[PDB]
Amino acid sequence: TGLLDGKRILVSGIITDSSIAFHIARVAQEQGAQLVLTGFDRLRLIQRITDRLPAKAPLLELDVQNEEHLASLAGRVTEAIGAGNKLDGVVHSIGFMPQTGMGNPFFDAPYADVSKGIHISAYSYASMAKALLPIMNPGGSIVGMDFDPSRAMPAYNWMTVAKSALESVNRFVAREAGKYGVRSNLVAAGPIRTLEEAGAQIQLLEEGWDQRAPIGWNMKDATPVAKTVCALLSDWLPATTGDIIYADGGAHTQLL
Amino acid sequence: TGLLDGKRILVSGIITDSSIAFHIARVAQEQGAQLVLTGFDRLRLIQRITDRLPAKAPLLELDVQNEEHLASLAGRVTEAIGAGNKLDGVVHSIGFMPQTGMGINPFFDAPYADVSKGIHISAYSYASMAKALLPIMNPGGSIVGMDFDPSRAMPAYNWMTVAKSALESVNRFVAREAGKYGVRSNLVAAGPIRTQLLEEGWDQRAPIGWNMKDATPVAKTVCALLSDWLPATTGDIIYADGGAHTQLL
Amino acid sequence: TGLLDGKRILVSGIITDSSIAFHIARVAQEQGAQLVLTGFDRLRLIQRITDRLPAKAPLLELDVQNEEHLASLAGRVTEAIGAGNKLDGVVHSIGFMPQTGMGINPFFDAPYADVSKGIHISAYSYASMAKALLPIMNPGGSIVGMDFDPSRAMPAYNWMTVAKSALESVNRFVAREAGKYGVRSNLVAAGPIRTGALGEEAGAQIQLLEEGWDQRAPIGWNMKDATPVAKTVCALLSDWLPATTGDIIYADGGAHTQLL
Amino acid sequence: TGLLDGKRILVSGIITDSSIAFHIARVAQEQGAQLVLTGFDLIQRITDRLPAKAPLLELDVQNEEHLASLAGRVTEAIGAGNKLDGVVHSIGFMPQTGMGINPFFDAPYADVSKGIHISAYSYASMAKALLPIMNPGGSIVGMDFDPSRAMPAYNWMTVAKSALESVNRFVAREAGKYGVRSNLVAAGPIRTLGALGEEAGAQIQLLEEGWDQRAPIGWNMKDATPVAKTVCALLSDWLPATTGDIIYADGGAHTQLL
Ligand SMILES: NC(=O)c1ccc[n+]([C@@H]2O[C@H](COP(=O)([O-])OP(=O)(O)OC[C@H]3O[C@@H](n4cnc5c(N)ncnc54)[C@H](O)[C@@H]3O)[C@@H](O)[C@H]2O)c1
Ligand SMILES: NC(=O)c1ccc[n+]([C@@H]2O[C@H](COP(=O)([O-])OP(=O)(O)OC[C@H]3O[C@@H](n4cnc5c(N)ncnc54)[C@H](O)[C@@H]3O)[C@@H](O)[C@H]2O)c1
Ligand SMILES: NC(=O)c1ccc[n+]([C@@H]2O[C@H](COP(=O)([O-])OP(=O)(O)OC[C@H]3O[C@@H](n4cnc5c(N)ncnc54)[C@H](O)[C@@H]3O)[C@@H](O)[C@H]2O)c1
Ligand SMILES: NC(=O)c1ccc[n+]([C@@H]2O[C@H](COP(=O)([O-])OP(=O)(O)OC[C@H]3O[C@@H](n4cnc5c(N)ncnc54)[C@H](O)[C@@H]3O)[C@@H](O)[C@H]2O)c1
Ligand SMILES: CC(=O)/N=c1/[nH]c2ccccc2s1
Ligand SMILES: CC(=O)/N=c1/[nH]c2ccccc2s1
Ligand SMILES: CC(=O)/N=c1/[nH]c2ccccc2s1
Ligand SMILES: CC(=O)/N=c1/[nH]c2ccccc2s1
Repeated sequence: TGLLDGKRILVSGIITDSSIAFHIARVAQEQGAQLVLTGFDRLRLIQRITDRLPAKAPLLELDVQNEEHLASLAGRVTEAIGAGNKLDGVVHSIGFMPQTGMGNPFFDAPYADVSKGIHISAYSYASMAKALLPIMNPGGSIVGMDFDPSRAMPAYNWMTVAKSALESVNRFVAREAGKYGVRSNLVAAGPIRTLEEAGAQIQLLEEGWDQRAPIGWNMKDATPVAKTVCALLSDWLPATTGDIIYADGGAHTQLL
Repeated sequence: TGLLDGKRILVSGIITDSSIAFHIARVAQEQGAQLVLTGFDRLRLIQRITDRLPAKAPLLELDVQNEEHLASLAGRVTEAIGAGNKLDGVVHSIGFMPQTGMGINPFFDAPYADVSKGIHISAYSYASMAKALLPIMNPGGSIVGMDFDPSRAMPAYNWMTVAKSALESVNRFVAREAGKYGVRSNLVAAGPIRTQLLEEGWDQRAPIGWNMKDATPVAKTVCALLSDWLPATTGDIIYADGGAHTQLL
Repeated sequence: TGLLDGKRILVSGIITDSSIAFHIARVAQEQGAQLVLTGFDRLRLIQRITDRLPAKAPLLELDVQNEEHLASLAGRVTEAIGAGNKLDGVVHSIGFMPQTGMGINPFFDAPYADVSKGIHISAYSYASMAKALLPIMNPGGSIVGMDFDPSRAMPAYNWMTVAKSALESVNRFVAREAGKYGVRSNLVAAGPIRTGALGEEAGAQIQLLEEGWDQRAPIGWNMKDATPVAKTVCALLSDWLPATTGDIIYADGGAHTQLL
Repeated sequence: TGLLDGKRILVSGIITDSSIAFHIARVAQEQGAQLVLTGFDLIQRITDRLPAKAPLLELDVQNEEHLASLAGRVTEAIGAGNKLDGVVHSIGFMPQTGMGINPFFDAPYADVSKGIHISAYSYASMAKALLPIMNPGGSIVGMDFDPSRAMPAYNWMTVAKSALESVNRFVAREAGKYGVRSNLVAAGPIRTLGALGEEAGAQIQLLEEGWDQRAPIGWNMKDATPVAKTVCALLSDWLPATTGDIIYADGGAHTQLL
């Protein structure tokens, strides 16, 4: 008798057992969900990782920059879950920014690199919704992973810019998803350890988080973020869409 | 299994069966919560409303402007739930602004005495209730208040909107205090509920629609925050408004 | 040849020559404005202070909790600036919270009577002053209030933060009313301005809060100096921000736009 | 004795005399500024209508060579030994696939990427090129329209503005090292130069009429001067402690729900 009993949910973005999506998938299965997983590039390695999840689930290839993968996705999912069945949830846990746009001077990042990062990190949220909405049930939920980009910070640079774009994309996706009786929301997480001046500033930034968070923040524990995503995939936030839920220990609500 | 199974939760704010608190109480009981209810002024009237709930629940008097009521509250709750038990949740569903501060009356014509009463009941009392109840709350617990988005001005709601702006600020400070107990504090910002142009704009703006006759989605959202499923959220606002606030038109 | 040449502007909130309002008044006068000043309670002291401004200006008594002061204000201003003349600007630089609601006292230990007084003076009075003065303001005019960013909680500032959240909301409603007169209403959110007394623990918290500002501000923040804030207020009083109302302008070195 | 007296200011984004940049340039010259203009497309014919002569430099923000040579070309135009006190970014672009009647989901990424390059990334590109020739106390200003909420039609241009707002906050960090401010002006809709059809035309007219209705001081979409003046305020010394920020020149519309 789980929070997600009988729900069919697609989860993208597992690459390691530290991946936020791995914990999302773990909690979702513990709560009764039937999953379809998608992975990028390193499929044999990803299969080895997903073997560590509590239940078996099909793994499909999805490169969000690959138009052919996106064109075939719905059919591939339907084959996996069975004709006449549809998805109740979709989790987007995908991000990438080349090193030039992260860690290197903000100004030295070439647009080619920034563009690739925006494609994967922001545009693909719309891509995946476009592909999947036709196979989603009413009452369904699309959830994307965010971090709060309302203020600039050292190091994350163009990735922050990409999250700013993602939040805007989410609001437009919500308009489209509404036509299908589907919600679209983002979870804005605090820092999670999922793997020199960049490192020093990130350190201060991460140390700041636990001190600002009124309930604390454990950057080694993805479970609170995973549980938040499962809340959004459930029937218990039925009037929330186009929105951002902060799973960050309350840090963004506190100056110090 | 219920979402709130075994949880002891205090719910304020029931005055009618259209009250948002009534629907919160109903859904919470359906999900296995054991409730303590608080009401203001018309306690016999409120008792008859609470008879409509699926399960029996003790009713305690609480006028949030009454310091003696606040002083005795934890002790009266402990009597209601049993010595050695604590609360897992507190729901603040309390608000009031005199007619001089809402409606047809010009914004400028509300006397400060009326505004101050409104702010006392609608904003400061979120802090008062947390002060009274945190000493009898369990770690992992949750305080939830009812809000509406006050980030932009609108016709009519005038000083009540100002009171909600205050309440949002108050919630952020309550989160700091509640955190010391391992307790979360959050507000649910609801769309309009019948408990007109402004109101019908809502369903138009909301990507998933908005039914102002239906409090259940708001009640479910409150229960989500009372549950263990949003453990990293505090000092925050969850919008149960059909997404209306994310859309311009 | 000043930014505010010919403008008649009322400036409230001077108590010392470190008051933000003192610097607003100074800059405004340097820029050709003709001022009327309002002061609370210690008018003799305030007269000695306003003797240090670049020009002589009339001083009117205004306790914003005194309804009779508010009822008579427009009349008294009109006497000060001449029959047939109206104001082009109004500066609200008034705030107050008792020590029970701001400082070392725990957030939960502020009684409502104290919080209510603070909200009266710090937030409600922005509406009060707008109500009293809009009938004697020219089209194109400007009402500016002082704010600090209350969107996140912080140590010490406690109920004054709550009062500022209320003020920001009040400002948006004042903008609706002021618009009828062709008048703008805006707030300037300033960084902290110096205008062991709280002990070492709270003293340390506040110093870290203050120093964090200068570190976050991309252009730095000088907490000794109200001039940049005074200039920002004068920008809002001028004709150069003519399509901005109900709004907040941050004069904080950009601190609020940066996380670390 | 003007607001920008003696200031040397680069203004990009003039294509017609209804361009917001044309109005910014006009007001800036009226206020005593010495301009250098940049354009990319007959533009000299348009810039000839400004009240004073200004050198006009080619700058395609997608062209890396134009960016790499920009500072040197500006220095030659303003004279060795002189630096810029201001820079205005008034540049935006989104293909019709990403903005207008085309469904949100039907914009290919190549089109969206081009739009984000020109509309968002180029704010950083220009700052990079020009900061080394800016005076302390200088000001960089870019044009925005409030993207905090989704709206019909504007679609991926809204996304590009959301990205621009984030870029501005990062440019502020870099610019501060030079004692330079970086801010955006978020304008309400301006009637620059039934093309979209009956249905989407009516949606847009509702979107525009609601703006004047929400604005407590009203909103005249035919008049860019209030926006031009706001830009000049930011270029002036009168907002010396504002950076990484957004100033709304929208009649107050964004502060009101109805
Ligand atoms: N770790 C954090 O601190 C943190 C905080 C907030 C938000 N997030 C967000 O959570 C999400 C997951 O990050 P994570 O921390 O688990 O890192 P991760 O590296 O485990 O996951 C990122 C995933 O993106 C996938 N990906 C990259 N390019 C792709 C492509 N072209 N097609 C399909 N998939 C692609 C990767 O394969 C990987 O599985 C990201 O959106 C990230 O920005 C992370
Ligand atoms: N109805 C809506 O459209 C709507 C939308 C968003 C938020 N809210 C909020 O939800 C909450 C509940 O409102 P509702 O719409 O259910 O209306 P309601 O009238 O049913 O509830 C208001 C409650 O506040 C209580 N109250 C008033 N003064 C009190 C005092 N001194 N001490 C203790 N309790 C007192 C009343 O007795 C009543 O039970 C309020 O905060 C309201 O602002 C309502
Ligand atoms: N100092 C800062 O760091 C800072 C930062 C941001 C905003 N502000 C705001 O700027 C404004 C001015 O504060 P300040 O720092 O110049 O302090 P201040 O003490 O110099 O000025 C506050 C003024 O409020 C007046 N006042 C108090 N009660 C009053 C009443 N009943 N009627 C009329 N006037 C009354 C006082 O007499 C005083 O002149 C306040 O709103 C304050 O919150 C200050
Ligand atoms: N309603 C409005 O018109 C409105 C409202 C708010 C903000 N804005 C913003 O104001 C700015 C100016 O827009 P406008 O309405 O004056 O339109 P406009 O078409 O006159 O100006 C757009 C400019 O961008 C320039 N441009 C396009 N691609 C370029 C490239 N590769 N390199 C260099 N320049 C390039 C064009 O030449 C043109 O001068 C834009 O950023 C726009 O988004 C416009
Ligand atoms: C060069 C590189 O690995 N860049 C990354 N960018 C992101 C962004 C989000 C999550 C993981 C990653 S890994
Ligand atoms: C005069 C009056 O009934 N005022 C109210 N104010 C509120 C505020 C919130 C909920 C119910 C109410 S009833
Ligand atoms: C007890 C006390 O002096 N409180 C204050 N509160 C404020 C608030 C704003 C400006 C000055 C002050 S002095
Ligand atoms: C005309 C067109 O296809 N695209 C444009 N996009 C923008 C965006 C901003 C300003 C002008 C324009 S013209």
